[PDB]
Amino acid sequence: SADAQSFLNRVCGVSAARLTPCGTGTSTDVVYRAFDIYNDKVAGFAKFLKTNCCRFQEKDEDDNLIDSYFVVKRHTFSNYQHEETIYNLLKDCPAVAKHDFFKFRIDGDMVPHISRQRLTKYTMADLVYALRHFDEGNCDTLKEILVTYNCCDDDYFNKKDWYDFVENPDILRVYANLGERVRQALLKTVQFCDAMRNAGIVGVLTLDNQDLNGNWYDFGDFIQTTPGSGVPVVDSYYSLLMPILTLTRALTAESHVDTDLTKPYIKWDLLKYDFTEERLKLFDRYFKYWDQTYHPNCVNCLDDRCILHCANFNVLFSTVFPPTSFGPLVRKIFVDGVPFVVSTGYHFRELGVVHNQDVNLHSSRLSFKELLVYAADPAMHAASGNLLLDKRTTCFSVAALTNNVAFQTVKPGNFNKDFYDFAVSKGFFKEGSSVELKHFFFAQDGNAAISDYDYYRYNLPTMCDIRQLLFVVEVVDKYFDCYDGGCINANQVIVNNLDKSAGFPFNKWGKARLYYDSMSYEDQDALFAYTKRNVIPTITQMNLKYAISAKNRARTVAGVSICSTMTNRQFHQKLLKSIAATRGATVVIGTSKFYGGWHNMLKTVYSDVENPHLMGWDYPKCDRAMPNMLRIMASLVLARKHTTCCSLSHRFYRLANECAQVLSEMVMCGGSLYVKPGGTSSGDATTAYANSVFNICQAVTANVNALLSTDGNKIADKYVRNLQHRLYECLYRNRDVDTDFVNEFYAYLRKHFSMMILSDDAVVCFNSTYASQGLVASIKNFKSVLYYQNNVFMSEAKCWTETDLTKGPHEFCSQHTMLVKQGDDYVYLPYPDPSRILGAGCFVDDIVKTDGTLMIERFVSLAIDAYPLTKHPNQEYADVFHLYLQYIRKLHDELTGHMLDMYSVMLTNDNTSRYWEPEFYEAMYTPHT
Amino acid sequence: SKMSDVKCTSVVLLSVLQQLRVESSSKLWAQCVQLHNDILLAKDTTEAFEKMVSLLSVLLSMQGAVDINKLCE
Amino acid sequence: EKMADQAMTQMYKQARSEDKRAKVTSAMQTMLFTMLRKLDNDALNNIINNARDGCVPLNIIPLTTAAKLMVVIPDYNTYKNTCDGTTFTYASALWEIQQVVDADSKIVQLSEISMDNSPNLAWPLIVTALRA
Amino acid sequence: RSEDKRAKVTSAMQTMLFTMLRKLDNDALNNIINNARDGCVPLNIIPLTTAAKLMVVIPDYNTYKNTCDGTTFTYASALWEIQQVVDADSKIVQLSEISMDNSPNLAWPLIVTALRA
RNA sequence: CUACGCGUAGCAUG
RNA sequence: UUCAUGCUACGCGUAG
Ligand SMILES: Cc1ncnc2c1c(I)cn2[C@@H]1O[C@H](COP(=O)(O)OP(=O)(O)OP(=O)(O)O)[C@@H](O)[C@@H]1F
Ligand SMILES: [Mg+2]
Ligand SMILES: [Mg+2]
Ligand SMILES: [Mg+2]
Repeated sequence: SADAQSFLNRVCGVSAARLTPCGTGTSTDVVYRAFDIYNDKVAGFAKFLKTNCCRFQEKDEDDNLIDSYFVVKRHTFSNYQHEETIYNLLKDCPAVAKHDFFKFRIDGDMVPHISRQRLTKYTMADLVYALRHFDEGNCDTLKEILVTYNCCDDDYFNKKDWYDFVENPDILRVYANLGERVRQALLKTVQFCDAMRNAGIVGVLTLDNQDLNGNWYDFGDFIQTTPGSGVPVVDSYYSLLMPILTLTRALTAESHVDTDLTKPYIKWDLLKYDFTEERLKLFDRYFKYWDQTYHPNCVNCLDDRCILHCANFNVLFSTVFPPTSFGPLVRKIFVDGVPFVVSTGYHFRELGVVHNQDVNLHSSRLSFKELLVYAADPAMHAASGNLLLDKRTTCFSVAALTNNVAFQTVKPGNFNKDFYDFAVSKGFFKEGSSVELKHFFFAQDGNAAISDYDYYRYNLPTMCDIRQLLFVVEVVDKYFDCYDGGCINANQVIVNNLDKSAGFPFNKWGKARLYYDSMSYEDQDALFAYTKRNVIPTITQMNLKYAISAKNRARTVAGVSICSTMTNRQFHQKLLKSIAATRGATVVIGTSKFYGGWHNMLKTVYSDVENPHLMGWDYPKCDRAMPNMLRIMASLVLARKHTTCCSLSHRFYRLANECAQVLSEMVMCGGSLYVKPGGTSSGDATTAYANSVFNICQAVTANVNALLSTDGNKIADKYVRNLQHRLYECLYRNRDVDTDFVNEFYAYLRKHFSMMILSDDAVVCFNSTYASQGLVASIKNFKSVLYYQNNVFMSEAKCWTETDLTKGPHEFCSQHTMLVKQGDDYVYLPYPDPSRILGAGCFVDDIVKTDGTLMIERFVSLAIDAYPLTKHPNQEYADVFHLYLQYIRKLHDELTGHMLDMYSVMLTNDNTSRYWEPEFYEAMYTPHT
Repeated sequence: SKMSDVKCTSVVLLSVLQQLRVESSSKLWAQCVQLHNDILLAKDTTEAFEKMVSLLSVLLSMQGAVDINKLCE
Repeated sequence: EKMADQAMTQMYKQARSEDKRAKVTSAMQTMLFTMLRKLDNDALNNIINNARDGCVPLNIIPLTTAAKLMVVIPDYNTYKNTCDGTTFTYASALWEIQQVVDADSKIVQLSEISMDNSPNLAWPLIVTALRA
Repeated sequence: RSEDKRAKVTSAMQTMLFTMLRKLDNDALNNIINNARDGCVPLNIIPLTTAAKLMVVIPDYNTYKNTCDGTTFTYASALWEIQQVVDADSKIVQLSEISMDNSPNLAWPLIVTALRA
């Protein structure tokens, strides 16, 4: 056709470029670019059809195809005059892709074209969408982006698990090759925002109008004002691009001299801690027109939402500053002449520079409170201890406290032979039988403790999307409104297990009983008020756990020091004992599975969901790879109860105490301190509850992403269309908490995505018609949000979907379920994996519980946990409970025989007649008690 | 089974080796737990028995530890 | 009668705890070789009987198609039991001999091993071999 | 009985703090305290610049050639001379029996110990 | 006779 | 050899 070859000539124009007609000679329907729009038809960040573009493609010398396209928009002349009016006022800025405006007779009409110059194949929103709505099968746009910008060759993608972060952590390097591309795009955004400020034009800046070279193009939705007074609305832009700024590490070039990637690293002054001036310099370079007040040090913050806001920027900005700057801040104080060096500060990567304020220079005496604060401090231990260069980990070591490195080995399990003989005599473990020992005590070598410490390399700096996090923190706190929390005084703290180890260095002198009994209540209250005014850093003696597993991986327990537990208990135990005693909520920590409790759990999840399926998931490396932002977000949600008992600076120093004692912390892994890049200590007070708030945050973020991933044109319902529209309003356009809409979205997710969370493992009961349309979260939305926020890949294998409600959760808390009958009522019974129960019987951690006849209450508790197997259709499973029943029979037989052979016959025999009778084990699941 | 009692035999074998202070040699104990943790994660029988042969030989290299002359009867 | 019940059961618990703690080593080794004789594998009973009459390996028995295995041979009747020519029947796989080192650490050849040289040989024999 | 337990743990904490103050250097540490423009110094730079000695735990021979080569190596912009090399069994390893050939015979990891020169 | 708190032990879950 | 939850088993205090 002459028309297409003449149009291909005219779009070239002044700038000479050989072109190939990508698409067809008319306007080209694109293959699903992602957009960020808000107008009166749709709202959200979804994939749409760009139908008005006429995309071309440049040809260089010797006819190669380049990453340089001419997006040619056909739009109306009433927009075209406005387009040229704005572009003639942004023409000198180098962050505007050129535009080449004309009109041309496609059908004899002089239809106006916007024949833009040298845009990439994709826009920033395609990159943000592909890395953010990541689907393991459908990721062709992410592959084209990583290939065309030399981040990895195309044969990188034939690798097994190329996309995963847990396996193949070279994908972090592959993504980081986009880091200068993203940073150059941020500089172009600031050039564009400066130029559109100085031209005085007003409009929202969306990701989709920015290519990968940086150059902004689209000049509709702009209104002209007086020059010097214009403002660009970059809340949706920077908010939606925030997970990519640490996924691709766009500020590693800021850690070079002159910020040039060829030049060496900045030799920072190794004593310089207070990077506040450079933090403000970074924020004025990159996030310039981000019009909410950023505080570098988060001590200057105005409420919890401002702490999340400013800590989100410090997570990005602290990847530049050297890791020998963070951690505690020590000052050589003097006590009665002899010079201590204790920590009077902390430079958090997130909460800025936090100085103490009850710092005592020239102390004369030290009370017990001050000795705990000074001994729990890593200051002495890293000052007196000698330097360590640990090449075993990538995690930054600091010191070493012994003259040699201690190696920790996990023993094998003391194999109970008597139960295994009784299991093969009663006919188990035959050929091809479906109940075989899959659970063992897997023994470990010497370097297992440090090789399991090193799984904090899965953790990363994660800059969360801050408008999503500042809305889902309100929806998560709407899930926690049924509880009552607050500070309790030292006499109100209930400690259940006093005889547990109190962390380093306090386990060199006794158990936690020693410190709760040595301190008076006034000392504990004064220590808690010290932490109300001062950050104290602590040590977690990260030891190995010796437990049954079905995998050979060692399990570590991060036993925090008692200055963290005895203050986190006073700060948090009212909310924790309220979550552990509120039945029928979303969070089911504390709800017993017995006594018909599992059935009431399941009928609470099933609360009036319209087309109810089920869905579970599991977080790959939840404790190791949880971001810093989501753990401080969970500490804030657990600290939103302190609206009366605390001030606001009290809440910040108690947040910074929790962050310096749990999140980013000096951790002792075998006689040598390391810094921990984040995650959760499992010896934390709020380790099942902040995990639970993290879990609700991932679920609500999956629902927010899923409701904005849908078209909105393609939703036949209009209530959820006008709930999507106010979701994008309350997310990226309103600052404060729109509490009517937070109540509506909470009522929406209690209707259609009803949930159940005992801390890491979750069962929802989602309205499957809406998730077929996308109006709640499927598994693909959890996979995408786990990828861009939690920085792991959650496979489709470890996530299930039980279609019929009547078979219940496939697994919740590693308990399968069934639907069986007692007393003319179909109740739900939770049954474990049968290999787990036989492995617990056959393998004992001590030798004293092998033939010392302590086994009675052991196998009684295993049979209480293994009663619902007897209602299973598989008789092979159902024989497990009778195996334990006859084994308790044989145990009581040999017990009475040996007690007759020793002294005399037993008389109180009817106390044990209930033990080998299933009256005792059925009554543990009848809901009357 | 054969699988079940070779797994339980590897468990009690490494308990015997850890009783005889093979923890003190880091390389020999790393080999012992590699053999043991490959027994217990085994779905085949013959490769479990050949690694059992290897691990029991690591026991039998210690001459003065277990008096095998009097213990077989 | 009532109080003495809990007294005698706590003393019985302490007695059975110390009873299992005391013979923690010898009973575990008898129990190990009990279930080894219960396994009845020919490779396992091969290794147990060779370590019975003295033929004891000096390292780990390998799994590679070719790797090194050091093993003590005490005398010559065991050598007739395990060596037929240039082979070494051991752990139910054929081991190809490559050198023999005697007690004073000299390389001893296969050809001089017979009845007449056996009182002149410095026993034991530290041989080494490769898997077939 | 409780106050005696309180007294013994006060005495033990005071003892370990006073021993670990007389263990830390007071010349390089006082130099970097007085070098600090506000007297406040990050904790994870205190042992990097005022260490009495360095411990490098080396997992394999490749990281041994890359870091602790020879008898004197450089880490943390300072010259460290290898005072000792100890293997994972807490046994001495002299520098001559660490090679590419002997690396399958060493009980890895190796805990080298180096004083500051 | 019954339930509720306390202490110890044990088991399971996260 | 941690934190939090639930349930057993074993001895106490309170009330009906
Ligand atoms: C405080 C605490 N004290 C002791 N144990 C803890 C915790 C916490 I918080 C988690 N756990 C452990 O979690 C295991 C199952 O989860 P699991 O081992 O599979 O975690 P994971 O490795 O990240 O999951 P992947 O296998 O997919 O990688 C299970 O023993 C145990 F619950
Ligand atoms: Mg595990
Ligand atoms: Mg998983
Ligand atoms: Mg797993």
